[PDB]
Amino acid sequence: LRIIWGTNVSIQECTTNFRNFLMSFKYKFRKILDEREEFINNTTDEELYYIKQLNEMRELGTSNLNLDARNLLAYKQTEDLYHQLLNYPQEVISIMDQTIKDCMVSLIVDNNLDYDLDEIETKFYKVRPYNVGSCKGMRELNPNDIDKLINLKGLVLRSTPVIPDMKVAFFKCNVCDHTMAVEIDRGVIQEPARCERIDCNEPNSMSLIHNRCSFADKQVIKLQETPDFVPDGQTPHSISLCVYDELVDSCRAGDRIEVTGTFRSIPIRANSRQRVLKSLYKTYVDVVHVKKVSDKRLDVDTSTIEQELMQNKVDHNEVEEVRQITDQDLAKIREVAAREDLYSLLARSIAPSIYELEDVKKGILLQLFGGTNKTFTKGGRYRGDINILLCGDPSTSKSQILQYVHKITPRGVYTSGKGSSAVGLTAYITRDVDTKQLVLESGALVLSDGGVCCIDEFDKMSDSTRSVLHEVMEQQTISIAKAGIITTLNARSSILASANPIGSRYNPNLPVTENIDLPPPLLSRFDLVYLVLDKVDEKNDRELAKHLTNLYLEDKPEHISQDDVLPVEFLTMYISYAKEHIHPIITEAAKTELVRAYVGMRKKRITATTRQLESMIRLAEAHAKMKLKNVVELEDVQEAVRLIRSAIKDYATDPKTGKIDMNLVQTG
Amino acid sequence: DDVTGEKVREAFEQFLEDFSVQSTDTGEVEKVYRAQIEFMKIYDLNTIYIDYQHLSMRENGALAMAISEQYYRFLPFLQKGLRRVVRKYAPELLNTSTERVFQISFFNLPTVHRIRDIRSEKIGSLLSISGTVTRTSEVRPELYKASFTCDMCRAIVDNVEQSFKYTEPTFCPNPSCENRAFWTLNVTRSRFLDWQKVRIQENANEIPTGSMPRTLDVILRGDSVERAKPGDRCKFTGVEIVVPDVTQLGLPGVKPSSTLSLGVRDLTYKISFLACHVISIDQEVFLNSLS
Amino acid sequence: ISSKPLSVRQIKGDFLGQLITVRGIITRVSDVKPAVEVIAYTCDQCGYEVFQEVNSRTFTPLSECTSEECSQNQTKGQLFMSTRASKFSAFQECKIQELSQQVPVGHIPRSLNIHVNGTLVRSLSPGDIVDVTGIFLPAPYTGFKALKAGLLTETYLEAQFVRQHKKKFASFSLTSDVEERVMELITSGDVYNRLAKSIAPEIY
Ligand SMILES: Nc1ncnc2c1ncn2[C@@H]1O[C@H](COP(=O)(O)OP(=O)(O)O)[C@@H](O)[C@H]1O
Ligand code: BEF
Ligand SMILES: [Mg+2]
Ligand SMILES: [Zn+2]
Ligand SMILES: [Zn+2]
Ligand SMILES: [Zn+2]
Repeated sequence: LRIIWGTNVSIQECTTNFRNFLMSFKYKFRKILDEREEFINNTTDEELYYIKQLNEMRELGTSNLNLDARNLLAYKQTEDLYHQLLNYPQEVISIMDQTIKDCMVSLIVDNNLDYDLDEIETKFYKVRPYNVGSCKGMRELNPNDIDKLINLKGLVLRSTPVIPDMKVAFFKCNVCDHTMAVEIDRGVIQEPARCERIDCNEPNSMSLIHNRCSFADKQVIKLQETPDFVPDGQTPHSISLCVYDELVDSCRAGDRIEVTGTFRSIPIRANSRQRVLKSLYKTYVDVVHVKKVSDKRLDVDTSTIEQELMQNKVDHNEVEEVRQITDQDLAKIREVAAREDLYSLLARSIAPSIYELEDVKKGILLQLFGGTNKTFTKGGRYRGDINILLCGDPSTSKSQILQYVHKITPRGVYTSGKGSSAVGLTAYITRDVDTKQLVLESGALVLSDGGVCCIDEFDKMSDSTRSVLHEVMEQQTISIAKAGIITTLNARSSILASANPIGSRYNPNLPVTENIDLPPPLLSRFDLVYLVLDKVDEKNDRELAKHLTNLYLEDKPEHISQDDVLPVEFLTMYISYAKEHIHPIITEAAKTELVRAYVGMRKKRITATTRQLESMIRLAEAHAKMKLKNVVELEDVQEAVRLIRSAIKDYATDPKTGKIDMNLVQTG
Repeated sequence: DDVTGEKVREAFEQFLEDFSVQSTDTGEVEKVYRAQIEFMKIYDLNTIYIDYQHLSMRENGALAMAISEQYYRFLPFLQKGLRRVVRKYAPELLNTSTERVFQISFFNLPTVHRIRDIRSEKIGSLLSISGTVTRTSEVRPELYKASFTCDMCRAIVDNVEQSFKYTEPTFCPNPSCENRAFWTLNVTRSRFLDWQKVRIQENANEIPTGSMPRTLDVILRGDSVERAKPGDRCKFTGVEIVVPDVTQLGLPGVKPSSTLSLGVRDLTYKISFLACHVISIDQEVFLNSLS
Repeated sequence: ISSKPLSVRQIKGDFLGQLITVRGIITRVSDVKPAVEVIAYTCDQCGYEVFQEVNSRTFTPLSECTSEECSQNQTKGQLFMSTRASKFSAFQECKIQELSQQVPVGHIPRSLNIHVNGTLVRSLSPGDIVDVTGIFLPAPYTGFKALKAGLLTETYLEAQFVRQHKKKFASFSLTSDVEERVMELITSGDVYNRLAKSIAPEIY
């Protein structure tokens, strides 16, 4: 009994059950629930999970406890707390906050720590649950699902500037100079007619002083839905997220996130009709937890958010911006790097379904790693992005490779030729429905900052649209000067492009340049240009057909590959760690090899320029990072040169004519 | 009344009055502040340069912390303290020849916070913000001290200082009125302050990855107006202030409100910045500037 | 009369208030949004829940607790809205359109608004050819006031039952009756060639 009216929540029972769950939670219970008995490790499953976590939380001083919903589900006695929290997030979350405060006080007191208890007493401990069920989509939320904790995930299109939120207002009777303090209750701060004390009683005695009042931070984030399942004929939707407190500025635009919050509906006011509300309520989603890091994708680049990390530390947002690396996982990384065929294994673990495109898969991996992001402290900078072009015959799996890269990369945008425009990329101006005032948004290139922008059907794209590519292509920034906006935007985006040679099929008769059909300025910027060729080879075609047919044997097939491939989670761990810790440097022998290769190359087919030298440098840097080395060696430069030679099929190309002999163009 | 405000005001007066430090190797121990009072009196200037480190060294920084954390309430107290200091020492420049509105422009603060780093907790505090000047307004007069003519018991009464919101005198030259019908301003007797609203962009180097340059509107008053150049990197020192916003009514989330007969006011605001010190980040002139 | 499906043009002002069936194509369907039927306010001073019915596109909140005590006693209770306690309903403003067969010679199709409410939401999608049966109710005029001459009424159709002319593929259940019609097709033999020749028999 004693339950809150309108809810099944009872404070005593909920507090007791949550305390029991906190004290007596073993991760082996979750592993049993998740059918992980084969994967159980009682070397760490028997220890108290949330007790140790709260000990760490006390030691560090963090004020936020990230609670997992399925953790509550697994423990039998607190199973009902799962449904109670899902249906009544507000009261239940407040109850959990109080329970965490009490249990933390008990833990500190029992261990008899010497430091004063009141110093840490005054601090609001907030619980941030997540992973509350499946996505369910968003258009399916009936109005009976108001104020229920839900799971949403999607791209972050735009974010509003921080908006102050008055919680405590300060009035002052001007004659009596008496300050006033009124709190907020459901969004209203009552105006007192008379004074709080008995000094004077007047009808209009006090005046509001806004600056004296207390303001909290609120930011509105526009998220675009990406549900797993979408009903037929439905365009992508858009829901307005609202964040508070430390979560302000946590999420940048273009971040594929997974947000948990409370569904909310609010009456809306008629235009210039004072205090008349439309019956149709407007729905928005609150925010309690944000899961930026995902194991299906690479981690966000540390270099791009390095400046924002200090501001986050100041805010203490406690959002997991970058996934942490476990020690045994680091040992596994080291042993995998110790493998002899590290290069082939990593290459083939990228897009496992694709068959016999090893040179292309390689280049993709070297792009995924990237060169050293050197910082010229005198002025200027060099970024280690590598751009790849795939001009090839039809049905060679190029679009599939682009799709896989787009899935893997943290912040990537897929684009296809005529579906793009110059203003469509970069940045533009638009009008929001809610503010009804002009704002600035981000195009595909800006949203691809710190990632890969998979540009499909390159050749079909207009010459006008391709013009803006040069700026971000060379110096990795875009500087727009248009109506109302004059600034520079850093778009450190590595462009991946797929194109069909003009004629849709490679012409052996015409040279490589004429088949590719791109201007020399744009063509030279591409570090690697892959001439994927579909040749009628009986053995290769038989093998490809056998692989594709074996893909059709069973409903949910495991991939049919002779050789073992890394898990995508482990590959993401490896790539993230290699990118963010290791920053290789060049050596004298590598320098001599680079100079010799550049000289020999520059001796019709495209003429190598200094951009070719920079591509060789960046490829050598990328290869150094792949092996986990902190320096690059001459064999890596030779490998980069070999990759450049193989991408354009230099061996099969005629030396001076530029035509390709079809007898020698055969591949594996 | 507030005891803490008056106590901090008199502590500021005392600290200014007894400010002492060695001046380099020459000039011995020079009361730089007290001497600069008459130095600026020579030209009858309107600015008093309060270097932060001076206020920070004394009282183990407690005075500086009090001023920075709650500048908005303390500022009138500091104005009264400065007037009293002028009264005690160097009273020859107080009159305009009513009284010159002396400007206390702080500078040499510890850190400069970016536009993106503006936070809702630090409003009402003192800080420095660095941005690019993109749009500037005209030098429009702003009503600071006003003269009001009472519709009833008609006369002219000045010294009804203007607040942030409109204010009119409840007391009348003829007390039998006690009515505030049509208190009318006049051009010749009201007092005004120079005003300017400058729009600033976030600097290119500090732009977050994959984000647009967030902008801000900065108010310039007094002798600091008409100092910035469009496209010139500048730093602004002052206090964060909130201004009413009529646009964010349809945004999601609950809204602040009041009840007093509905007696309800829709309460929304947007954060701006009131600035005091702004700086830009014949061959004889250039030679003179040259060391 | 409800049996006969009517084109949009035949929905005159005579049929207002009745139960009618309109046959046509669906062009625009809005998202499901919560519509207020009764809004619930909480007055903590007197501990009463007061419910204001809403029966229009707009409404107005309250300021004084209209319950017996606050209106009667000198106590003036402040009342606050409660979304969870209030009543909502899934609402969708669809828009049906006239078919090409129903349009007379030389005219162009005209549309009629449908207010789908309750559990019937998400039963209509754009491009569907349906016979929606509903109540032809009037609404107060919503256009410009100058064009108003008398108590003009805008009209809509509150949907009650939806019948799809062409059933969706994703909505197939092998119910015993569908099972029998289907196995009868199987027993016909040569289902592939019979189905192939079946489409467009007029083509040789
Ligand atoms: N070498 C290959 N390895 C794997 N799948 C391939 C290969 N070549 C063709 N395919 C398959 O054939 C189709 C062609 O891929 P797609 O990317 O659509 O072609 P395109 O290169 O013209 O864009 C895909 O379904 C792909 O899986
Ligand atoms: F025919 Be493919 F899309 F290059
Ligand atoms: Mg393709
Ligand atoms: Zn008073
Ligand atoms: Zn008067
Ligand atoms: Zn009441």
